[PDB]
Amino acid sequence: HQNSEGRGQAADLKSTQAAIDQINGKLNRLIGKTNEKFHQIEKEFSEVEGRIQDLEKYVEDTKIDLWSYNAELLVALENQHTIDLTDSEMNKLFEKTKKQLRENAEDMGNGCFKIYHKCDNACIGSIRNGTYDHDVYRDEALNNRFQ
Amino acid sequence: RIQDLEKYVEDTKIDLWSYNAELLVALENQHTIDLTDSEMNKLFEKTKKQLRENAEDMGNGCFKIYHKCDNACIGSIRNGTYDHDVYRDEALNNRFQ
Amino acid sequence: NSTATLCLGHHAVPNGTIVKTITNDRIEVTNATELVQNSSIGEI
Amino acid sequence: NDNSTATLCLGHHAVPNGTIVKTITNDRIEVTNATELVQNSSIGEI
Ligand SMILES: *[C@@H]1O[C@H](CO)[C@@H](O[C@@H]2O[C@H](CO)[C@@H](O[C@@H]3O[C@H](CO)[C@@H](O)[C@H](O)[C@@H]3O)[C@H](O)[C@H]2NC(C)=O)[C@H](O)[C@H]1NC(C)=O
Ligand SMILES: *[C@@H]1O[C@H](CO)[C@@H](O[C@@H]2O[C@H](CO)[C@@H](O[C@@H]3O[C@H](CO)[C@@H](O)[C@H](O)[C@@H]3O)[C@H](O)[C@H]2NC(C)=O)[C@H](O)[C@H]1NC(C)=O
Ligand SMILES: *[C@@H]1O[C@H](CO)[C@@H](O[C@@H]2O[C@H](CO)[C@@H](O)[C@H](O)[C@H]2NC(C)=O)[C@H](O)[C@H]1NC(C)=O
Ligand SMILES: *[C@@H]1O[C@H](CO)[C@@H](O)[C@H](O)[C@H]1NC(C)=O
Repeated sequence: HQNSEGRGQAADLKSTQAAIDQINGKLNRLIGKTNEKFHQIEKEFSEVEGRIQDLEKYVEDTKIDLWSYNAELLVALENQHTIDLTDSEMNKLFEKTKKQLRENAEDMGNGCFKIYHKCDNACIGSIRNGTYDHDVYRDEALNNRFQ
Repeated sequence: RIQDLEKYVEDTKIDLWSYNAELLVALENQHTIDLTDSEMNKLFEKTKKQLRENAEDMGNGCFKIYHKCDNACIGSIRNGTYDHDVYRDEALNNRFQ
Repeated sequence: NSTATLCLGHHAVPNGTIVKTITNDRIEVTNATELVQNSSIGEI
Repeated sequence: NDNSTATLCLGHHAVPNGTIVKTITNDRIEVTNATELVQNSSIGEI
């Protein structure tokens, strides 16, 4: 923010934590998923056996392909969701702020609000902490809006 | 040898189907959740764009209609026939003072 | 100078059911159906 | 800024040297940080 009292910036733990909470946890679906597999068929061969070896190769091969595709699709999906998740959590933060300001400001379009009254660092905290009552500054702000 | 392979087949099949199953449920659920929320989040927009400038978003998912609204206008919004222009002068004067 | 408030909302139920999605493993929904046949009849 | 106004911006995190990942839309997109899901290497002993 930039008001008459000067400049400054501070984080919002409430929404940021909601982003980490969904990532750390989406990992827990993927990190420890490993499942045991004991004594499968031999995927490697020394001599040439013909029909049986052709099948034993065709099995372990076609298994690998399907899992590789399944893997690629899973990453590309969890990525597209991870990108969309993070964007939404801040895009929510913008709306949560806008609904708080009521008529006392305007969307500049640069991802910033132009608050149309004298705001100290005190009122900035009431926005951040979430206690901003628009009704007091409403009369004060509306006159600045129209000129 | 044969029994080892015949087992390795039907097993590897089951694993691949189960992953496909788990992934399918978790996707159609996450899509179902987003769907139901969006369909209602749309109705709010349908109402706000219908009310024009005769109200304000209170933030709690309710509109504060800044004019006298009888049971007629409530049904007119219910219908989709709410004309903003009639109440505008009445409401617009109340918002700004 | 009389006002009126119009609010919007959605369905809700007391005892729901939990399902698993991409974001979270536990989430309560209104209504859900089972996709796995875990039992059978005793005869063919 | 005029002492009768006030300017409030909100934003998100960023980092200098990030990493490229693949999604559905695009093959290249830079994210803040990421981990590799494929164990490409191993130890020399059993
Ligand atoms: C919102 O939509 C509803 C649904 O159509 C409208 O209700 C309808 O209102 C009309 C006019 O009042 C009703 O017709 C009238 O019936 C009375 C019966 O006493 C009759 O005396 C009149 O000559 C006329 O025929 C109509 O019955 C009623 N809907 C139904 C299903 O019966 C309502 O008018 C709409 N909102 C507004 C603000 O108009
Ligand atoms: C909650 O979700 C379940 C699952 O979708 C709903 O159960 C389904 O309900 C419908 C209608 O109540 C059932 O259709 C009926 O099927 C019977 C026999 O199959 C048939 O005789 C009827 O004429 C009608 O077609 C459906 O079978 C049933 N189950 C499934 C798996 O779809 C339930 O209705 C939902 N509850 C609410 C309140 O939405
Ligand atoms: C990217 O950031 C994450 C944190 O969200 C890192 O995850 C680390 O490793 C495990 C989780 O898998 C935990 O010890 C912590 O959550 C993280 N620790 C630290 C020190 O970051 C992940 O390692 C990071 N990736 C890179 C390449 O730095
Ligand atoms: C908490 O909110 C109060 C107003 O209710 C504010 O004065 C205070 O600065 C806030 N504290 C923070 C943001 O740490």
